[PDB]
Amino acid sequence: CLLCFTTYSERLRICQMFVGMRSPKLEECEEAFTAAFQGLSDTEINYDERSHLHDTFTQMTHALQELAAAQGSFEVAFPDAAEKMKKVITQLKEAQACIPPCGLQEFARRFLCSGCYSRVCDLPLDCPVQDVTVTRGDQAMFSCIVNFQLPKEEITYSWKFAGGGLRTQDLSYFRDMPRAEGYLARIRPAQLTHRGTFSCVIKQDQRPLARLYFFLNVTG
Ligand SMILES: [Br-]
Ligand SMILES: [Br-]
Ligand SMILES: [Br-]
Ligand SMILES: [Br-]
Ligand SMILES: [Br-]
Ligand SMILES: [Br-]
Ligand SMILES: [Br-]
Ligand SMILES: [Br-]
Ligand SMILES: [Br-]
Ligand SMILES: [Br-]
Repeated sequence: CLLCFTTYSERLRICQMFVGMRSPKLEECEEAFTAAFQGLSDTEINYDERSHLHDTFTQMTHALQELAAAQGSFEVAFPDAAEKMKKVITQLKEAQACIPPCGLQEFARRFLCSGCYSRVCDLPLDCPVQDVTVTRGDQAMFSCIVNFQLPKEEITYSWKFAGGGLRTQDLSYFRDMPRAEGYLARIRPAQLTHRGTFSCVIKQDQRPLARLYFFLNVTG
C-alpha cells in the first residue's frame, strides 16, 4: 500500500533527508523503503477505509522526516514503519462479505493495494429465475429483494415483462412495464395472459445493481 498512498516525490524527499540531496546511497535508500513494505504490497482493505489509511500514511511520512532530520538510519526506520502500518491495517474495519449469486455489492467493495484500485465481487448482474406458481384468479406478488446491502440514495426499480409463457432472461423478449414501480409488484388477478417472465432491474441513479427474474406459471 506504500505505492498507493505515498507519491514518488514524498519518498524521494524522505530518502534525501536521510542520506543527502545527491548522495550515492540515495538509490539503496529507495529500495530499502519499498522493500520494507513489500509484504503490504498485495493487501486488500475495506474501500470505506481507504481515506483513513491514506491519512495514516501521510502521518507516516512526517514521522519518517523527523526521524531522518534527527540522524537515524533508514535501514531500521523503514521496517519499523512498515510493521506499524501493518498493525494499523490489521485494525481497520472489514468490508462486507460477498453474497452469492448475483449483484453489484457496493458494501463489499475493496481497495487492492496491488494495482491501487477498487473492486466489487465478480458476480453476474442477472439473478437466477424464481419460479412462482399461482392459479387463475389468484393474486401474485413479486418481491424485488436481494440478499446484499443496497445504497440508500437514488435507488429505483424498473419492471419488464416477457410474455408468451417464456421462462427467459434474454432481454430481447422483454418490454417495459411502466405501471409497476417500487420493489413490490402485484398482479390482481393473475390470468393466463400473464404467463411469462417478469423482471425487476434495481438501479442506483442510472447504473444497474441487479436484475431479478420471476417466471409466473399460471395454472388453469
Ligand atoms: Br484516498
Ligand atoms: Br534508527
Ligand atoms: Br475487507
Ligand atoms: Br449508502
Ligand atoms: Br422505483
Ligand atoms: Br421457456
Ligand atoms: Br418497452
Ligand atoms: Br405496464
Ligand atoms: Br408496496
Ligand atoms: Br438493465
